Amino acid sequence: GEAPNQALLRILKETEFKKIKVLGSGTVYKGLWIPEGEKVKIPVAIKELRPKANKEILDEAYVMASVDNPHVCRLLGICLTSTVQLITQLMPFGCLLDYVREHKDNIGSQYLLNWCVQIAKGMNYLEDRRLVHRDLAARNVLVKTPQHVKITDFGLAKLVPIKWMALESILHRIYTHQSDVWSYGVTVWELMTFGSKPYDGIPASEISSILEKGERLPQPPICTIDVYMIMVKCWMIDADSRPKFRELIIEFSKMARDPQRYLVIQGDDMDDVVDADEYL
Ligand SMILES: CC(C)(C)Cn1c(N)nc2ccc(-c3[nH]c(C(C)(C)C)nc3-c3ccc(F)cc3)nc21
Repeated sequence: GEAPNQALLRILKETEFKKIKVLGSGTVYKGLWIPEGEKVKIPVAIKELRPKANKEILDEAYVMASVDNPHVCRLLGICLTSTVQLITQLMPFGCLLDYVREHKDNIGSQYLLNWCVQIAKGMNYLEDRRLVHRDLAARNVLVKTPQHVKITDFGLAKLVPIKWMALESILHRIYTHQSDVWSYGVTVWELMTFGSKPYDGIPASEISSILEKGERLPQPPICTIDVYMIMVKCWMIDADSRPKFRELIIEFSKMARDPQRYLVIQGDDMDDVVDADEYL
């Protein structure tokens, strides 16, 4: 009744790509990928490890290779040199959490609402593929262009960050697609607050209890009650009361159609290069 995962895992020669710049510390690189004998150049992020966490990175690669959706990060390949190197599409504008901090005084309602739509789209795809993220958060969304974000970090993904977790996750390490909706709510509240830290200062030992008291994250200043309503439904203790990712797509799309009705915001060589999203 479960279908066979016929995703392909592509092994790359170290020959086939070049590092260019360090993006962070294993270690991730901006780099270019020339497929073998194809006359295309593909901007990539390359993660070469530096151990028995070799099991952890293969799980990520397994997951990343089995997804294909415009709002989830796909594996381009792996390279089994003396360390494991994973190759994936370069997300030029970094991670949405940093981006919303760096650009807050020029992010408008249309962008925020569209990010909410794209993230719900990605998350709904993971649901389709009977996949649970378990670590949805603003830090784990990357920005290809400002008009185009993708869900990432598939370490935790299955077929810790207490301040992002459904209550049933905090209590009984339970995890659903509805557990992910709760984290979707926190993520939106991150965006809606231009990168504020949830429950700032509250020690995470208390988080489980305050939520039992019925407390939740406050309504961000830019948020109409319509938007905040939606965030609050993602945080029902009754997980079947929370909204479905397909419904969040619909709701935020409705609003994206008239964004200023729903968010009130003061002031509304490189020759053969092909973007990964066009390399099939
Ligand atoms: C993080 C950044 C936004 C500042 C840099 N960055 C940009 N700009 N695009 C990116 C795309 C991917 C990654 C990336 N991050 C990680 C950590 C978080 C495990 C360290 N692993 C990978 C990676 C996963 C699979 C793979 F095949 C190749 C790389 N980083 C990217």
